[PDB]
Amino acid sequence: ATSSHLNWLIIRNNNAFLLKKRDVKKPFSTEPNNLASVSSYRYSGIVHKKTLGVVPAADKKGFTAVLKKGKYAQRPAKNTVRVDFKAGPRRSLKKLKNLLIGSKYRKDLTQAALRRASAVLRSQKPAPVKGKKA
Amino acid sequence: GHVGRFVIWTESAFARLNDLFGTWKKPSTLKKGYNLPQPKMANTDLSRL
Amino acid sequence: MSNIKRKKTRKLRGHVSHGHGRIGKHRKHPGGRGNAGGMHHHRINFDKYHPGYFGKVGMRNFHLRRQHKFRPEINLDKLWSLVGAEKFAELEKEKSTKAPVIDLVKFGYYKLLGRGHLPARPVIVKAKYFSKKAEDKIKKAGGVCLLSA
Amino acid sequence: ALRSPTGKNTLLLQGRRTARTACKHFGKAPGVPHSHTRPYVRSKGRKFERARGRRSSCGYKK
Amino acid sequence: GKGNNMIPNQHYHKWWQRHVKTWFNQPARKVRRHANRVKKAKAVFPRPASGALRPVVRCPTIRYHTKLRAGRGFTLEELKGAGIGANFAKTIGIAVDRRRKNKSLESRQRNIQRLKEYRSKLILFPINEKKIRAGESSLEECKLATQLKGPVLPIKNEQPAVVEFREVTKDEKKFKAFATLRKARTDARLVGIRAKRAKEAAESEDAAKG
Amino acid sequence: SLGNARPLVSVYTEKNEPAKDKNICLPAVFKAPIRPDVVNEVHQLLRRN
RNA sequence: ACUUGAUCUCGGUGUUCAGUACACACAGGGACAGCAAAAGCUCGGCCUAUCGAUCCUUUUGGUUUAAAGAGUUUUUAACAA
RNA sequence: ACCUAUACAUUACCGCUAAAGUAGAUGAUUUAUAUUACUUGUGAUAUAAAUUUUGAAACUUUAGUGAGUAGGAAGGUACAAU
RNA sequence: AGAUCAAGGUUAUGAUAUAAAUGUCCCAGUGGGCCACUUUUGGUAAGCAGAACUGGCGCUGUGGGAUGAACCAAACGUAAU
RNA sequence: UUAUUAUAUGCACUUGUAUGAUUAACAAUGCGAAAGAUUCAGGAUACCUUCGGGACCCGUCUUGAAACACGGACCAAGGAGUCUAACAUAUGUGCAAGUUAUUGGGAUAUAAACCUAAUAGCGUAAUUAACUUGACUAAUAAUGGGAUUAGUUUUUUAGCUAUUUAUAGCUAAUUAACACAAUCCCGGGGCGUUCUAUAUAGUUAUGUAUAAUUAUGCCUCUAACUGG
RNA sequence: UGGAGCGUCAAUAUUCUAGUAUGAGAAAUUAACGAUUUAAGUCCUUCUUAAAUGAGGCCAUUUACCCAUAGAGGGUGCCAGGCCCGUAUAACGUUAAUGAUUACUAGAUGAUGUUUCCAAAGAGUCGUGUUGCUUGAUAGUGCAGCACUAAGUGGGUGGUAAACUCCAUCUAAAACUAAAUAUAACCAUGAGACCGAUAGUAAACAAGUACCGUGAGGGAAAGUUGAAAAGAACUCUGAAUAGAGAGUUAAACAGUACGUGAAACUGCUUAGAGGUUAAGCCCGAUGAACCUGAAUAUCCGUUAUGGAAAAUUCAUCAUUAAAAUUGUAAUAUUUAAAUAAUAUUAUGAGAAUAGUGUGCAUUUUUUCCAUAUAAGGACAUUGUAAUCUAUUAGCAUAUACCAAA
Repeated sequence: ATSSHLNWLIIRNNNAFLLKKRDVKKPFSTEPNNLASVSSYRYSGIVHKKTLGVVPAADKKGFTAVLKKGKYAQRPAKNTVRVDFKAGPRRSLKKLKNLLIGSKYRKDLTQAALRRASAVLRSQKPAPVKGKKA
Repeated sequence: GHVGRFVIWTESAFARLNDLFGTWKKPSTLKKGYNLPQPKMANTDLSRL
Repeated sequence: MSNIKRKKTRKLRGHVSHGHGRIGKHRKHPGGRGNAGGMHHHRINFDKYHPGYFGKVGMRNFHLRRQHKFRPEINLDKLWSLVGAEKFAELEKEKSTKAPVIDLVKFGYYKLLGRGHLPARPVIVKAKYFSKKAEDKIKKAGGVCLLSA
Repeated sequence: ALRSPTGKNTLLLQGRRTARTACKHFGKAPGVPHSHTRPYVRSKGRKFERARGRRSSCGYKK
Repeated sequence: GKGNNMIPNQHYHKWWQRHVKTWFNQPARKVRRHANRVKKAKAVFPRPASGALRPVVRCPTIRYHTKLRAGRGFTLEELKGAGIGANFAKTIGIAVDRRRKNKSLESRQRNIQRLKEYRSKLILFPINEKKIRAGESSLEECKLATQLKGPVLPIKNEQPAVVEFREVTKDEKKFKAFATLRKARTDARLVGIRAKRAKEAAESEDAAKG
Repeated sequence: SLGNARPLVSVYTEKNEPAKDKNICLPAVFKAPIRPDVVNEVHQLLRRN
């Protein structure tokens, strides 16, 4: 059944993206909608429609393309694809995440979501710094 | 021993499972007496529960 | 064929005796290879735990055929899964169109015993034998038996 | 779970546990007449755990 | 052996890991047969796959007053009472076998209808092709009519369950049918002594004359 | 436990034809239990044959 | 003095100990009695010894079933002391 | 008066045994402020700000507690092929 | 002796419970032991044998009589005082 | 009378007392210096160098081995808890008075799987040596009754929070039901051995009375059934 | 599992059957097998720099260079569908194998019911006794040697012996038949939860050979230079195989133990050291020697204040373009209805992006520069100062108690 916890005990250890590395107790996965890499039961590949992804850029270094959840209008089994719609914030350094915190009204995932953004734009800032030292 | 390959059906095929495992209201057809099996937990939500 | 981390002796190496002792350890048979001597020195663990042994209860039944004692035994308490289950519902209206006919030889059941305690309906029933505690209670219940051909 | 988590007007029925026939192998020391406890048969008939110990004439009654 | 567990009854004395066949050719022993049977049934005709007639009923003892084994007998003395014609039926294919002497009149009848169940749909292919005396048909040739070659050859498939939801309903229910099973079965314990009651009765009055 | 509960799946041709008028139901086997104790196990102890 | 309880029968209980089996004692319930006027006493020596399990042989046994198609009759075969 | 023990006591720490707490986050929560109901003064509203994820096989917290061959179960790692 | 009403204090010695309560596997082992105090046979006797009631040694390191399985302190998670 | 104590401190503020295993202001010492690279602690990683205590050299039978008890020269590779057989128990997984294909064929790509029919295992219903007979008085009963009882229902009581003073929550009591599960006793019943009730009448049918296997009457010689 | 004949009952017959020539069929087809095809890049650039299959790519047709009824493999200077045979459907070809007809040869009329006449049947064997192996077989299973010696409505057989009454079912000692069953052989054939040269058959190879015992027979050891033999010319030295140079190769740190080269031994040089517990270690330091870990936006602030730059969904910004989300309303799939649930349909609010616009850089927005209170450190190792639970040492302010006076 298309049920959220049914997305979880079957993908508790049998995941094919979740590589644990003999040491850190059971963490790591590289799912495209992971965003904080353990498994909450929500930080993961599709939980049925509380999905979140923050993927940079794809066009370096301006944009921060972000999907959202493809909800009730869509089943969301495949769709005439409707699960993602990819809003992209741009044109700010330390303003636009407030637009991003305003973007959302299912408010549990939030603190981790921009926590990628406060370093991933830092991951794609550093060209007018780090430079010459002559 | 893992679930889920990406599976593609056809229309004459897809209208045989109702024969091959009947419905919640009936037994099936192409096997004698193979009823559609049971769940042990019939709502399986937790967040909306 | 085992999942052998579970199997007891893939953590036993290494203990330096492996599981069977360090004084009078695992010598290929101490016991007497088998059942010796049930009368002789294995006395105590053969009475108790196995009385009635060794001997002769007596009737030398020369070449039993297991057909003459076939008699598959059905009980009067079932009797109505024998008939259709919903067919009992129309017998409790009341309509006295019945006693019904219950063959047993066509079923695969032979002698009607009498655990039973049947309903109040009359039944015409056909068996290959009788049982006295049943047949009197059937006869109070308006139905009677008749021996099958 | 949607209806009565309190359990008001709720019945709780648990079946029998001497029910299974494989659970009468306990606990034998036959001298008592509180012995009563189903030895491990090979199979029924005659010359099966029925001469020496059980009945009268072959040594002793249990 | 240490405890209340199981008289060990196992027969591996004869150093019985000597001569054991391993059953590792189960399935190729299915795709020889199923390959040779369709070579043993491509050979004959649109004639079916077994296919003689197999008539016999009623398995022996009190284990079975019900079933009926599939037909190895065919009762020569039935045949003259059913329009045959033995060796003509043999090259028809009857499994005619000359050794069974079937004892019952309705069992005589049981194959008699089963004979006449066949022999009519049997299509009579001509020998001289003037087809004046065959004599059922030749226009029902199998290309025109049947050419079926279907396997199963039914043996009436053992019908009744049922249950017979039948009124009778009795009037003489004051008749204890159980006591028949107790009087007459005790009567079998007396048939020696009753004929010996018959010899002390029918011969006692002859001692009176002297 | 609803009999259909998701009863809209469309059928497409090779150009993926994103709507066609015949809309058959869902045959009530996608409500059946998805259970990884009997697919963990009865897979590999029947793989072995 | 007078009599056979050194009896038939059913199961429990005592000390041997694993709370086994044999054995021996002990209290009953039922019977049949035996002495004594009765109440009673008696299920062997005043109590602690004076003794044995299958297999069979063998009696005593109901007047007993089995011999597998059906008798009759003899034989063995079985249960119980 | 002193003397030394892996013993005794107290602070940390390890594992183990026991006890106990935590899941309506399309919320909860303060911090301010606009207002207000105004019930003096306590509350609801609105704005602004910030904190808020885990194999519930998780997590927090609490006490006690730890020798060991003969031997039994507990999770942990090597070397394999499928 | 049993069932069923009537009356009834605070439940009836101390001190605790590191938790109490039971049915299987008859579960792997083990069925050779040693010593001191008292109590003590056998022997003249012994670091010998033979025991009843404990504690200990085998299973046990340990601080102390230099030493020593038992003697007397104490029964052993890693650490500072 | 004489002593005494706490109660009669709101309003904001304060680096400020105490409280969440109640340790922390200050001062010194130093630039993560383009690359480069000094400073402070630590660090037997596995040596060597320098001293203080410790300390028998490893398996193993045995009460006891450092043994003046046996085996060990050194090293790399190889080596000893496996196979099936049926059972028992614990346990996982389906199913359920049912369960099982796995001997088989056919569907069809290959040692796979799929589909499948009668059986036939095992349970259902027991036995006594066997022939017999066959499991609670009833259209019902559950170790049939009893006490030990969780839980639910319920009697009313106060009671608390919400309180609309309803509606409920939680108390403890109390009333009743069912008494789950689980031990412990009492039953009754299938079966067998023991007497017994039978002094037996009865009973049903052969018989018997008649009509003609066939009809009805009854005595009941005959069977059979009934007594604890 | 039984007769023949007669009459009788019926059908009936230029006939059919089988054999071997025969050519079905203008050789038509089923195959058996070899056979025979290659289907399509060896494409343009890196690495190789010893070699490319790996590396980069290659219009569209929803991003294929190309093929696929061929993507299983093995040869190829490394991992390959298209480099090569192959493998894929299949064609080519030879042999049978399906005989329509023709001929010759061989035979045949029934079954059918009826009763007339004859229904003949296995001879040292059955079987009993009895001995001796042997059996599930027991007063007997069969198989045997010995003695016996059969009957004709009889002989066995019916799992307890013995007669005695019957019953049922079969007819002893004569003889043959393709099948479904067995296969460590021999012959051609594929297959995987097998071994990787102390494994696997005794042997991967000149293993039943070298070899010992006279004999019967016992039987080991030993596989793996690189892509190519390109196997090290010639010079020097010795009497030489050699050994230094010179080479050859990507490698000689791959040169007939010719890949990988350990472990025990140790030959060597540097480093230390020493008449000790005999060597060893273990505990904590120990110079020597290399090493490890070292850092960031305030006291009495994630403060005040001044400089620039870029810009603008943000202003007190307007519109417009959206798609959604949430929350209503409706419809369609429902187990009689609701509900739940998806699917489309619309409203609703606010947010939400893309685009334009007072001033749109006026007191905005976003990045850098500034002083001011302890102040550019904010960190590590350290000395204090006090606090806290344990804890020692060192003085004591006043009591109170008996007696002792």
